[PDB]
Amino acid sequence: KKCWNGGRCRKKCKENEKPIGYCRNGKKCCVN
Repeated sequence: KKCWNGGRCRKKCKENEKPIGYCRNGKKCCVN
């Protein structure tokens, strides 16, 4: 369930990161 374009998984999107994909307990893949 790894993210894309080097993004990460969080209920929020890292500094200036766009919400994408899906992840556990609500957390999604925010692709930077």
